Amino acid sequence: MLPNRMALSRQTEDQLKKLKGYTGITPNIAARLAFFRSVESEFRYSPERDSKKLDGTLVLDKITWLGETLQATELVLKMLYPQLEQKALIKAWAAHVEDGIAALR
Amino acid sequence: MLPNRMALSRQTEDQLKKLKGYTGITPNIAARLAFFRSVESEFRYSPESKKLDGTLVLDKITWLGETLQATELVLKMLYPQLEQKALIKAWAAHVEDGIAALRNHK
Amino acid sequence: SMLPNRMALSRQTEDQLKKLKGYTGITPNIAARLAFFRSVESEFRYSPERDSKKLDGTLVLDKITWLGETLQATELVLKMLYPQLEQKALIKAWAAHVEDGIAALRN
Amino acid sequence: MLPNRMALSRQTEDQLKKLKGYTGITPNIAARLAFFRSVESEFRYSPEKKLDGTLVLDKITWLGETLQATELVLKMLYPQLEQKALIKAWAAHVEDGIAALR
Amino acid sequence: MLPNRMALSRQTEDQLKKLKGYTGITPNIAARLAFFRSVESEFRYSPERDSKKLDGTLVLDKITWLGETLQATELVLKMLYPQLEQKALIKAWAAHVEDGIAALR
Amino acid sequence: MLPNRMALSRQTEDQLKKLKGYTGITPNIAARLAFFRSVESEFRYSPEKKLDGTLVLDKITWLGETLQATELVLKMLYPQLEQKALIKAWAAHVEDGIAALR
Amino acid sequence: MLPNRMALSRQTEDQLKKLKGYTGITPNIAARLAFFRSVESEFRYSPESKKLDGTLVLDKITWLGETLQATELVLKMLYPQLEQKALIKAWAAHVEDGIAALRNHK
Amino acid sequence: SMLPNRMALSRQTEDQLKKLKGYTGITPNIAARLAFFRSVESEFRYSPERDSKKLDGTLVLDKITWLGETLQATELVLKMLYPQLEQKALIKAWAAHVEDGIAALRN
Repeated sequence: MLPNRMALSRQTEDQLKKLKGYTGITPNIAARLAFFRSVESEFRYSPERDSKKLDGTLVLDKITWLGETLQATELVLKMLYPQLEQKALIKAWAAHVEDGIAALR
Repeated sequence: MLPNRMALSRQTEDQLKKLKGYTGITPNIAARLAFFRSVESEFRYSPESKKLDGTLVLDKITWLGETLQATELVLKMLYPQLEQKALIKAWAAHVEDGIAALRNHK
Repeated sequence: SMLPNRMALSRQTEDQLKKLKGYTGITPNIAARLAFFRSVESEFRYSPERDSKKLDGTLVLDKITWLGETLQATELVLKMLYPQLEQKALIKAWAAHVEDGIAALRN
Repeated sequence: MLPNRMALSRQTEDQLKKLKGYTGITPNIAARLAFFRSVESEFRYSPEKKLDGTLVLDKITWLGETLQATELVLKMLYPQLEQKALIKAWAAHVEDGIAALR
Repeated sequence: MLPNRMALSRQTEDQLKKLKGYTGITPNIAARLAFFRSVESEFRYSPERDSKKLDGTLVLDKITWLGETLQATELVLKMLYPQLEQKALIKAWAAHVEDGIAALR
Repeated sequence: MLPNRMALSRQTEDQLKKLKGYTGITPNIAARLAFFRSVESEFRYSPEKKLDGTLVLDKITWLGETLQATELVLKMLYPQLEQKALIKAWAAHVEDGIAALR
Repeated sequence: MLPNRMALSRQTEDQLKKLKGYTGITPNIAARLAFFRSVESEFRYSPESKKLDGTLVLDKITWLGETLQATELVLKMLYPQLEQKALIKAWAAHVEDGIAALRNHK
Repeated sequence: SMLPNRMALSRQTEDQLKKLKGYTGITPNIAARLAFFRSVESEFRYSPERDSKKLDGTLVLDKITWLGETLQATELVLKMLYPQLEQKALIKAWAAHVEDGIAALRN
C-alpha cells in the first residue's frame, strides 16, 4: 500500500509551483485534483517502461498530500494497479499527478 | 457526470436531520462524510433504485463543495456505465449506506 | 500514529460542540481542535486511574476529519503528554481534553 | 513564553524562499511542517544564532492553528529558556525541519 | 435605485433559515444565489398585482445583503425593471429572492 | 481593555436566539452587526445589568475580525470605564443594536 | 452556460501575470475582479473574437470560485444567444477590458 | 459612507502587501484590513498638514473588495478618528493607516 511519506518529481513540482502562482491552489491540493483528472483519462502507468525518478524537493506525509481523499485515492490505485507493490505504487501515483497537471496544457 | 441539481431520498434526508439534532453537522457536510465512509467499505450500488423525494433539490456544488472532484471521480470509476439519472441514485445510495457506517455502535 | 484511524467523543461532549456551533459558526470538528488545545495549554491532565467516561457519541469520524491540518501537532502533543498510554487510553485522553476544553465555556 | 512578534535568521528565511521557489509552498506553512518534523526527530537546541530575517511577523501569523502545540512543545523541551532564547529554539527547529522535509 | 437598507418577507426569511440548517449557507449569501436562480427563469415581477409585504425581521445594509455582487445585482434589476422606482425595485428584488429560494422545491 | 472572556445577559442571549430562529443568522455575527448599528445610532451606555448568559466565549470568538474596531470604539466612548463595565457597555450596545436590526 | 474548462487569450493572461508582479493577486482572482469591474462599465462583447491561447486551461471552478453563479448569470443576461464557444470569449473579453478598468491612472 | 466606492493604496504599500503574501498566504486585501487595524489600535494618526504621499498603487479596487465584512467597522473607526476630514482626506487617512500597519513588519 502507500508509504508514510512520498515525493513527486522535480518536473512535477515545478508545474505545481506554476499552478500555485496562477491560481490560489497549494501544491498538495493541486496534486489531488491532478490525480483525479489523470485517472479518468486514457493514461495508465506501466512499470516496465518507467524510468523517471521521484527527485522532488518536498517529501511530505501521506496525510498531507492526500488529506480527506486518502481512502478514495487508495481505492483508485488499488483498482488500477492490483499487482504493484509499494515502490511501484508510489511511481504510479506520481506518474498520475504528473499526467494530470501536464494536461493543464 | 452528476447533474447540476440533485436530491436525496426522504429517509436519507430525514436521517441527516436526525444527525444534525445530535451533533451540529449540516446535511450537506454529513453527506460528504457519509459518501466517503461508504466508499471505503464494500458497499456498491446495485440499480435493482430509490426515488429521490427529499424536500430540497440543491446544486451539485452546495452538496459537495471541495469534495466534488473526488466524488465525481469515485462514481466514474465504480459506475462508468450509468448516465446521469442513475449516477445521482448511485451517489444517493452511498450517502444512505455511509450514514449507518458513520454511526457509533456506542 | 498511535491514535487510531477513527474515533468518537462522548455524548456529553458532542452536545456541547453542537451548542457552540449554535451560537458561533464553528463546526463541531473545528471546535474539537480548539477545545483540545485550550485544554492542553492549561492544568487539566488525563489520568487512566480516574476515568469512568463512556465515549458514546453519535459519530465515529476519521482522525483527519477531527484533526485536519492539526493532526501531526495533536499526535505529537499526545505522545509527549502521554508517553506510557496505549491506543485505547490515548483516545480517552484526547476525548477528555476535548471535553475539558469545551466545558470551559459555561457560567 | 514565546514573544508576540518574531523573525527567522536571514539564512533560514532564504531556505524557506528556496522551498517556495521549487514548490510554491508558503514559508509560514513550510515552517509549521518543518517545526514538527524536527521535534519528532531527535534534534534539539542548545545555545551552542542571529535572527536577522527580513520579516517580523505576529506569532499567530507564523503558527496559525499550531500556535498552542508549538508553545507547549517549546516549554516541555526547553523549560529553562527565557523569551529571548525560545525564539532561537523555534528558529533552530524550523531550520532542522527544512532539512528533514528535504 | 436600491436604498441603503432592506428586508425580505417573513415567508422568505423562514425559507432562508431552513436552507441555513440544511446547508452551511448564510441567509445573505443564499439570498444572492436565489436572486440569480430566479432572474434566469420565467419569473418576472409586476407591480400592479403585488400585494405581499416585506415584513421581515432582519433589515440589513445593502452591502451586507449583496456583498461583491452589488453591481451585478443592480445591473440585472436595471435591465428587467427600467421603469420601477426605489420602492417598487425593492419589492422586485425581494420577489425574486422569494421565487429563487422557493424553487429549491 | 475588554477581558479575554465574556457573556451576554440571558435576556440578550435569548434575543439573539430569537433572531436565529427567524433567520438562521448566527448569534455572534448578529452581535457584531448589532454593535456597530447601535454605536452609529446615538445610543450610549450609562450604568444607569446582569451578565447571566449561558455561554462565555473567547473575545475573539465573539468579535472575530471586528475585535480591534470594537475595542477602539469602546475606549473612545467610555474612556473611564474599567474592565468589569466595558463588558456591560458592549452588552448594552448589542442589545440596542438588535432592536435597530429589528 | 460556460464550458467546464476555460482559457484566456495570451495577452490577457500576460497582463494578469504583470498585475501579479506589482501586487500579489493571482490571475484567477484578478480575473474575477476584472470581470465585474468591466460589467459595471458600458463594455459589451461584440463577436466581430480573440483566439484563446493562454498557457493554462482551467476548470470553471478554479477560475471563478464563489463568483461562478453571478458570473454565469451576468453572461446569460447579456449574451442570451451565445452557445458555449462564444460565451467563453464573452467572458474572456470582459476580463481583458476590466484589467484596464482596474488600472490606477496613478 | 464617506469613503468613496473605490480607492487605491500607494505603490510603496502595495509592494509590501505583495511580500507579506509571499511569506504568508495572506492576500493583499485581507492584509490591508489587518494592517489598518493594527495601526489604528496604536499611536499613529494621520494628519493632513503632514502629507506628501502620492497614492500611486497599480489597482483602484472597490471598497468592498478592500474592506469586506470589515467595511462598516472600518468606516466607523475612520469617522470617529477623523470627524473633520473630507472624502479626499479620508482616503489618505485610510491609506496612511494601511501603510503604517504594514510597515510594522520589518527589522
